[PDB]
Amino acid sequence: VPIYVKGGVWTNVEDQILKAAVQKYGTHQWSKVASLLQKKTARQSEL
Amino acid sequence: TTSHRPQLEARSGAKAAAYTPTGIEHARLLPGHTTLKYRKFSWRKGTAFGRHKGYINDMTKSEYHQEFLHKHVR
Amino acid sequence: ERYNRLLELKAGDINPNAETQMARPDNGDLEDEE
Amino acid sequence: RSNAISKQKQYNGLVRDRESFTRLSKEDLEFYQKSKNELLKKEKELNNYLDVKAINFEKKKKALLME
RNA sequence: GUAUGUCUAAAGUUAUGCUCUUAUUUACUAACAAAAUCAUUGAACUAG
RNA sequence: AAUCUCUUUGCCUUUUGGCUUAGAUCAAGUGUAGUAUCUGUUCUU
Repeated sequence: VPIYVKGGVWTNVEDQILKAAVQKYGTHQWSKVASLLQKKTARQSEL
Repeated sequence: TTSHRPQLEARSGAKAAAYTPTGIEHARLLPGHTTLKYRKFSWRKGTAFGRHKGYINDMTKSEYHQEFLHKHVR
Repeated sequence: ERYNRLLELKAGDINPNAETQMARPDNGDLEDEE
Repeated sequence: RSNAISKQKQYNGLVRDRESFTRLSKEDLEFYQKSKNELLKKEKELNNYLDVKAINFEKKKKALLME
């Protein structure tokens, strides 16, 4: 099932995956970071 | 991947010095310049404003660069 | 936020500020999706 | 034709349903609210601690100013 | 579908809690697949 | 005067090996299959 508008509330699990992802990919690969999150976009992960 | 590497040292010409060469004739090595040269021996009062009332050694901030950017980016 | 507090949404709404909100805790049963 | 239309309608419905996480569930609104209301509880408690002694400040001031 | 790589195997004889049964979820991969509304027409076609 | 183990100091001893337009763009998919995987239930223990 497709997801055309992403977002919603940030859960703790998403924040923890984002932090682990940043520790690996740095802060200039937001698409690679967001790729680990199902409901958030690159720009939302950067924000 | 390790295939993408910086150069640790440049290849020395001493290696080629030991190789046995071939007889290829290169276009740029054909005869040319075969002889050496040698030296001898009221309308103006109604407005709110009016008269009635470098070089630096840094390309990215030189006026030349700024006017280049103003000219090519619009 | 501080300026507002110094001068003194709803179900089905879009939150424009979601990226600045506090994280929703993980309740002990993680959903299969997560 | 009626079948194919009804099934595209149902699958569109599933998509519209799947995107419901983008909105604030009542459980999200309540979760923020408690943080607001327990923040206001903290503010009340701290302010009560401050003014429960701020009124008595003058009585101790007089006692200390005696000697 | 390529580039490209690998294989091909006797004889032509060199002297001495933790799992299981099994019904699902999720991800990845598949030049596999002629899929019924929107006088019969995607149709042998796409590769760094 | 000679062992053994601690602790600090020193040594870092498997201790990020280039370049360009962050090199570029993408991350919506049916059936069946393949591989991994998940909950549960008995069973193993």
